[PDB]
Amino acid sequence: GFLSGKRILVTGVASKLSIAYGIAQAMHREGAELAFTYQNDKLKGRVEEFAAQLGSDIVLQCDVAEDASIDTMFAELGKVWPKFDGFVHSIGFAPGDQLDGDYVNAVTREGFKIAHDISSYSFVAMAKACRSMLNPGSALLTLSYLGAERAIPNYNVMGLAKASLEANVRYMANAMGPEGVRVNAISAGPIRTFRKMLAHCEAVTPIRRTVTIEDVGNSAAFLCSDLSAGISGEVVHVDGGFSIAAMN
Amino acid sequence: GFLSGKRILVTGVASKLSIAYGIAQAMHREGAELAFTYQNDKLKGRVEEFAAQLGSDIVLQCDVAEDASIDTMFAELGKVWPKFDGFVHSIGFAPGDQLDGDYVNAVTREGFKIAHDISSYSFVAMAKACRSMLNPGSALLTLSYLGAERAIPNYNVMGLAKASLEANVRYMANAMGPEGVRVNAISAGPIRTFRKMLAHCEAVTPIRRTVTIEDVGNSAAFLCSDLSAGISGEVVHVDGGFSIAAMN
Amino acid sequence: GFLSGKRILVTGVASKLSIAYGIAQAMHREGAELAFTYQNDKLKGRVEEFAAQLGSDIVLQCDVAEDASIDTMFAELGKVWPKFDGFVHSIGFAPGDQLDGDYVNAVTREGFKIAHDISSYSFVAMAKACRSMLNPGSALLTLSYLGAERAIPNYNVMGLAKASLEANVRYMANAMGPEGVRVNAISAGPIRTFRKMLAHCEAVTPIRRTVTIEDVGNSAAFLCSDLSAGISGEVVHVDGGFSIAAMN
Amino acid sequence: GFLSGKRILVTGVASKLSIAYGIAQAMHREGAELAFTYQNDKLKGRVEEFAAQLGSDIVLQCDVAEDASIDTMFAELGKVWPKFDGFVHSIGFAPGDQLDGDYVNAVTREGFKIAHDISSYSFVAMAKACRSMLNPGSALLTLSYLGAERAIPNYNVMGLAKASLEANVRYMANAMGPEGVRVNAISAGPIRTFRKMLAHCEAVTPIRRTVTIEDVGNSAAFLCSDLSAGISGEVVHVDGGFSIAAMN
Ligand SMILES: NC(=O)c1ccc[n+]([C@@H]2O[C@H](COP(=O)([O-])OP(=O)(O)OC[C@H]3O[C@@H](n4cnc5c(N)ncnc54)[C@H](O)[C@@H]3O)[C@@H](O)[C@H]2O)c1
Ligand SMILES: NC(=O)c1ccc[n+]([C@@H]2O[C@H](COP(=O)([O-])OP(=O)(O)OC[C@H]3O[C@@H](n4cnc5c(N)ncnc54)[C@H](O)[C@@H]3O)[C@@H](O)[C@H]2O)c1
Ligand SMILES: NC(=O)c1ccc[n+]([C@@H]2O[C@H](COP(=O)([O-])OP(=O)(O)OC[C@H]3O[C@@H](n4cnc5c(N)ncnc54)[C@H](O)[C@@H]3O)[C@@H](O)[C@H]2O)c1
Ligand SMILES: NC(=O)c1ccc[n+]([C@@H]2O[C@H](COP(=O)([O-])OP(=O)(O)OC[C@H]3O[C@@H](n4cnc5c(N)ncnc54)[C@H](O)[C@@H]3O)[C@@H](O)[C@H]2O)c1
Repeated sequence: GFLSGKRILVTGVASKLSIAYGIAQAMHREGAELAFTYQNDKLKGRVEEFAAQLGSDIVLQCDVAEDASIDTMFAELGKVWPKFDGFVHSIGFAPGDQLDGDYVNAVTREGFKIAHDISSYSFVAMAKACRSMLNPGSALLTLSYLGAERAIPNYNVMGLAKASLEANVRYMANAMGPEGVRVNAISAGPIRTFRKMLAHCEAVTPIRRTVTIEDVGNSAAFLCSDLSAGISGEVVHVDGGFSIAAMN
Repeated sequence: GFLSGKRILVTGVASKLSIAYGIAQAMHREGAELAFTYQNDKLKGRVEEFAAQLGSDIVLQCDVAEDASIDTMFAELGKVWPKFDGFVHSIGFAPGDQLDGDYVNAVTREGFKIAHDISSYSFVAMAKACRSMLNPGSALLTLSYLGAERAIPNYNVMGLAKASLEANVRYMANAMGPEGVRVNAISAGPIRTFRKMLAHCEAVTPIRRTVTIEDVGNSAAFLCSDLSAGISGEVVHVDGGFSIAAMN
Repeated sequence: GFLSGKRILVTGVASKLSIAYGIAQAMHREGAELAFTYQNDKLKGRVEEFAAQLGSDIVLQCDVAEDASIDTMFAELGKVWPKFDGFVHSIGFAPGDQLDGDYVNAVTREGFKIAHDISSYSFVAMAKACRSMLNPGSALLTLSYLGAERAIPNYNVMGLAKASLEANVRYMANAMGPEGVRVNAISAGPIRTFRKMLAHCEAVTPIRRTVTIEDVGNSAAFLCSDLSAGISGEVVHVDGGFSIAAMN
Repeated sequence: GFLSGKRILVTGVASKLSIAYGIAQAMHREGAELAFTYQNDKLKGRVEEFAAQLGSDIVLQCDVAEDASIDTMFAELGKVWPKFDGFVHSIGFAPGDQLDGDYVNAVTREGFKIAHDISSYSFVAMAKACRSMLNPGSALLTLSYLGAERAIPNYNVMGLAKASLEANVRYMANAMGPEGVRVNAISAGPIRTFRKMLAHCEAVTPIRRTVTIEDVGNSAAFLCSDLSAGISGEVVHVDGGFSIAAMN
C-alpha cells in the first residue's frame, strides 16, 4: 500500500471500536509494519491479539503520565526498531467528574491539570523521548475534537486540553519540520467508542451520517504516509463537514 | 490504486508545471480514468497529448466565463461518460493590472468582477451543470491560496476571490452532501507555474522547502478518493505548515 | 463623548430598525458629527428626516453600484467636509431569488455578480473615491455575518460575498494602515430589520438573547473611535457569542 | 465615562509599563471604581502606590497558584464590594527555561503544568471563587497572544497555554452567559513590559506601529463596559492588524 516500508507505533488501542484500532487496520492494509502500546496489564493480552492480526508481535506497556514509562517503552521498542517513522497518538482523558454539567462548576485545578497532562502534554512527551529514533520523512499524528474550537456542553475541560493539543501540533511541527518530521492532527466527528448527540450530528452533517473509525483510519493512514508530504501542523476535519455548517 | 474505478474530469492543465498536471499524474497513477478540458484552441493539441499519456482521449473545450460553453462541454463528456465521479477545478484569473502595487489603488469594479467570476463562480457553475451526472460518493476539488485568509502584498483582489471560493466550498459541500457528494479545497503553498517569494517561503516553512505539484497532486488524489470519505467542506493546507507558523 | 471631533459618513439608513440607524444614534450620542447617504428617491425623505433628528443636514444620494454616483457624492461631501474621519458601510443586496432553497440550484452567474458587487466591492470602491479625504486616524467600518464562515441554509450566495467582503477588510486595512486609516467589520448576529431563526439563536446564544441595533451601534461607535486605535483588519463578532458555541 | 457605576477588580499590575496598568488607568479615566491585587510581598508596595494614584484603597494579596489564596482574597473583597462587575486577568508565567530554543527540547512535563495552571486555569479559578458576587452585566477579561494560533519561535509552551486559555474564554462565556456575565480576551501584539521582534512587527504591522498599553487599555475598558454588551467569548486582536497580514 502507500505505507509500505514505514514503521509506525500505535497507542490507545483499547477495543475493536477504538479509533486507534480503525487506524491500525488501515495502516496495516496499506502495508505499514506496526507496533502497539497498552496503558496497563489489564489490557495486555488483549492488545497482543490485535497486534498478531496486523502482523505485529511488538506490544509494549506505556503509561503517558510517566516519563520513565515512556522512556522504558521506547527502549524496548528500540530493540526491534532502532529507527521507525512516527506514531499515532490516540490518548485522551479527564477525571469523570470533569465532563458533565456546567463547566465553571465542574472544572477543578486537578481536573484541569490531569486532562491537559494526559491529553496534550503526553503527545510532545512522546516525540521528545523518541526524537533521535525517527527517520527522515517521519510523521506524527494525534486526535482532537471540535470542542477545542467551540464551547460544547459537557465537553468542559477536555476542550481546553484539546485547544492545547492543537497548538502543540503547530509547535511540534514547527520545531521538528527541519529534521524531516511532520506533525498533524485529525479532529474527528463523534464516534461511539450521546445516542442523541449522534442522532443530531447525523441530520445536520453535510454528508448526512456520522464518520467512522474506518473514515478516520484512512485519513490517518494518509496523513502518516508520504502522500501527505506537503502537509504539516494541520488539524484536518474528518467529521463530514459538521464544523463548517451552521443552523441546518 | 486508491482511485481505481473513478472517473475524474480535470480542468486547467496548461503545461507540465501546472498544478492540474501534477494532479492528473497522481490520479492516473492511482488508477482513475481521466478526462481533460482546455480553455481555448491555442491549447488543444497540446492538452490532447497530456491526455494520451494518462490513458485518456477525452479532451473537451470549455471556457468557464460562459454557461453555454460549460453545458456544451458536459454534453460531449456525457457521450462517453453518462456518469462520472467529480472534477478538479484548477482555474484562476484576474486582469494583469489587478495584481501589483497597492491593493486599494489597483482594484477596479471590472477587475473585481472578473477575478470573482472566473476564480470562484466558475466552480459552482461547473457543479451546477453536471450535478445530475455525478455518482454517489463523488468528490469535487478546487485550489485556493493563503491570500484568502490573510492580506498578502500584490495578491490583491485575487485574495477576495479566493475567500469567496473557500466559502463556495462550504456552501457547495453543505448543499451537495445529502446526495453523496463531498467538496473541498487545497490551499497550496507557492509553486512556480517570486524567486524571492519562493526563497522566503522555503526558509520560514516548517518542512524547510516549498511544496510541489507532486505534493499537491497526492493530496488532491486522496481528497477525491473514498479514502477521504469523512472529509467535506474543508480547505486543506498543503504548504508545508507555512500558514501555521509566525516569525520564523 | 469618545467621538467628539469626529466627522463620519453613514450609509444604509432605511428605517429606525436599520443597523446603520442604531449606529448613527450611538455615534451621535458619543459626539460624532454625521453625514448621511440614501440610495434613491424612495429613501431620501426617510433619510433627511433622520439626519435632522440626529442634528445633521448633509444628506447625499449614492448608489454604490455606480462609480460615478460614488464620485459625485464625495465631491458633494467635500464641499462641507474637505476631510472627514471615515464612514460606515452598511449595505447589502442579492437578487430576490438567490436566498432560498438549495444553494447550488439558486445561485446564478448574475445573482453571484450582483451580490459580490454590491456587498463587497462597494466597500473598497467607496474607500477609493475618498481615500485622499481621510484624516489620519480615520476608521472605515462594514457589516458582515456568520454566513461568511459557516454554510448557513438559505443565506446562500450572500455567504460567498460576505467572505469576499471580510477579506476586503483585511486587504484594505493592510493597504491603508501606512496613511493612518483602520478598516474593520462587525459580524452581527441576526436582527429583525426568521421568527424561528431568532427563536433558535436566543436559546443557544451565550448571552441568552439576540443582539440589538444598540449593541451593534455601541461596538460600531467603538470601532470608529480612537479607543480602537490598536484594532485593524479585524472581524469583531457581536453576536452574543453565538458563533463560538456548538451543539447547545 | 462609560464605566461609571462599574466596580472592577484588576490583577497583574507590576509596573507603570504593565498592561494591567494601562488598563487600570483607562478604566479609571472612564469612571470605573477599581480594586487591585498583588502577587506577593515584593509587589505590594508598588501596587498600593498605584491604587492610591488611581483613587483606590482596595489592595489585596492573591497568588492564583493557590485556591485558598483566591478564596481569601475574594472574602476580603466582598467586605467592601459584596458584588462587583468583573475583573481583569492579566497574569502570565512559565518557568525561565521554557521560553528559548527548540520547542520540543525546552518543554518539560513540569514547565507545561505550571504554564497552563498559572496562565489558563487561574482565569476560571478566579471566576469560580467569585461567581456568585458578579452583578448581571458583569464582564471578565483576560489577555492572550498570537502565539496561541501560530507557532512562534521561543514562545514555546506559552503558546499551548494561551490556546488553552482562549478556549477557556469560550467555555466560560458559554457557561456564564445565562446569568449575565460576558467573558472575552484581548490578543495583544508585543509590548516592552525582543528589540528586533518589535522592530520586525512595526514595519509589517498594518498600522505601521506596535500597539501601546494605551491601545490595549482602551479596548479593555470597552470590553468590560456595557458598550460591548453584544460581544462574548471573543478573542479581539489588538495588534494593529499584525496577525491578518502575511509576507509583508
Ligand atoms: N470517540 C469519539 O467520539 C472521539 C472523537 C474525536 C476525537 N477523539 C479522540 O481520539 C482519541 C482516542 O479516543 P477513543 O474514542 O478511541 O477512545 P478509547 O478509549 O478507545 O482510546 C483512548 C485510549 O486512552 C488510553 N490512555 C488513557 N490514559 C492513558 C495513559 N495514562 N497512558 C497511556 N494510555 C492511556 C487508553 O489505553 C485508551 O485505549 C482521544 O484523544 C479522543 O479525545 C474521540
Ligand atoms: N502556482 C501557485 O503558486 C499556486 C498556489 C496555490 C494555488 N494556486 C491555484 O491553482 C489553480 C491553478 O493555477 P496554476 O498555478 O496551476 O496555473 P496554470 O496557469 O497552470 O493553470 C490555471 C488554468 O486557468 C485556466 N483558465 C483561465 N481562464 C479560464 C477560462 N476562462 N475558462 C477555462 N479555463 C481557464 C487556464 O487554461 C489554465 O490552465 C488556480 O486556481 C491558482 O489560483 C496556484
Ligand atoms: N439584519 C440583520 O440581521 C443583519 C445581520 C448581520 C449583518 N447584517 C449586515 O448589515 C448591513 C445592513 O443590513 P440591514 O439589516 O440594516 O438592512 P437594511 O435594509 O436596513 O439596510 C441596508 C441598506 O442597503 C442599501 N443599499 C442597497 N443597495 C444599495 C446600492 N446599490 N447603493 C446604495 N445603497 C444601497 C439600502 O438603502 C439599505 O438601506 C448589511 O451589509 C447586512 O448584510 C444584517
Ligand atoms: N508584554 C507583551 O508584549 C504582551 C503581549 C501579549 C499578551 N500579553 C499578556 O498580558 C498579560 C500581562 O503581561 P505583562 O506583559 O503585563 O507582564 P507583567 O510582568 O507586567 O504582569 C503580569 C503579572 O503576572 C503576575 N503573576 C504571576 N504569577 C502570579 C501568580 N501566581 N499569582 C498572582 N499573580 C501572578 C505578576 O504579579 C505580574 O504583575 C499576560 O497574560 C501576557 O501573556 C503580554
